[PDB]
Amino acid sequence: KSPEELKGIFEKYAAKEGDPNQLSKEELKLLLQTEFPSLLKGGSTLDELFEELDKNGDGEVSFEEFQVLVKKISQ
Repeated sequence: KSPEELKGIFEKYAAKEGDPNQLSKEELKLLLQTEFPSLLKGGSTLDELFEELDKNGDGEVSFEEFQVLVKKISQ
């Protein structure tokens, strides 16, 4: 992965729902399962993770909010 690849996959997935800039809980779950099947679990539920990421509580994880996911997987 890399910022470019992450943005690419993010956008590619996102595009099927909400808006290319925003991964819905569903689209997020699809991405997560594809890219990070293990890490997505970690020690929390999809709901908890989703909430943690979408701090803004708009309904989707924006590319901005997704940086938290990037940070988590990096760490």
